[PDB]
This record gives sequence, C-alpha cells and structure tokens, in this order.
Amino acid sequence: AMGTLTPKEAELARRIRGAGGRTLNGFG
Amino acid sequence: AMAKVQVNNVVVLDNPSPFYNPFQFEITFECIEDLSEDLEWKIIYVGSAESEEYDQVLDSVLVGPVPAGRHMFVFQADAPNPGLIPDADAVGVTVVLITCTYRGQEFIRVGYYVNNEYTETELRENPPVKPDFSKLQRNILASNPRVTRFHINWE
Repeated sequence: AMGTLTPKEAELARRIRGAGGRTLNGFG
Repeated sequence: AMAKVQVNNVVVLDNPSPFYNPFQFEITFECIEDLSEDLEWKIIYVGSAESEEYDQVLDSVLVGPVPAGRHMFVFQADAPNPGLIPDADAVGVTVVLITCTYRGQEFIRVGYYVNNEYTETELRENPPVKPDFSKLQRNILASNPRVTRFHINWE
C-alpha cells in the first residue's frame, strides 16, 4: 500500500519538478 | 533534436556546514555542439514550501564561452537572508534548486532537500521561540540529487 506526501512534502516535490517535468534520481 | 547541453554531475561541497556558509557546487556538463549564447545558471533557495513568494535567488551567473566539449565550474553563492524566511519553515526540511537557462528557457532543474537543524541537544529539544540561525546546521541531502530536464529550443 503506497504512501502519500504531506502538504509540505508535496509542495516541495512540485518545486523540484519545475514546469511539469519528470524528476529522476540522479543524472543518468 | 538532441539537447546541445547535458548536465552530467553536481557535487555538493563543504557539507554539512553552518546555515551561514555559502552553498558550493561543482557542476559538470557536456556541450555536444557550440553555443552562440551564454548559459545562465541560478541557485534558488526555497524559503517557504507554501509559497514561491519566499524564493531567494542566491546568485545568477553567465557561463561562457561554451564550445563543444566537457566543462566544469564551481558555483558558489551566499546563504539566504534569514530575515525573509518564515520562522515556521526555518527548522526542518526545505529545498535548494540549481537551474540552467539557455536563451530565456530553463532546460534543467536540480533539486536537493536541505535539513536545517540545531546540533546542541538542548536546542533540538527546546528550540528558540524565534529561530537562531547562528546555531543552525545546514545538511544538504547530497546523496539524493533530484534531476528534471525540459525540452527547449536550442537554435
């Protein structure tokens, strides 16, 4: 059962993805 | 079709450190095709998760010239102004962003989570009513770089 982000975690995740991008773990 | 620049790595230097310490990043990228314009790099501190209003652009640099090849530069920027950070966001997790822009278009966004914490057990358990930034340690979660690329026009 997959977990969920808190409003702060979710806000920070959205900043990290910028204009709707796919966020990856590292550079390649 | 191919992006003319790809970022290969970022190394976070001098970490953990005091909150007041400059951010220091070794940034490596490859240019597969000569650029006619400069690359614009920014470090943006997220002062408050709730609102983008509280962003602080810690520095903005023009990098160049950019001929085809493998490049590295060290990007350093002063710590954010604590007078603009909401007290409630000061202690705990926030984010710093490194961004690169070509001809006004942002093609990459690197994010790190940042845990700002007291190191003295007294303060950690009984934290000051208003944050004491001279006593906060910045720990950038360097083992988890978050990387987001965007399709832009390289012409």
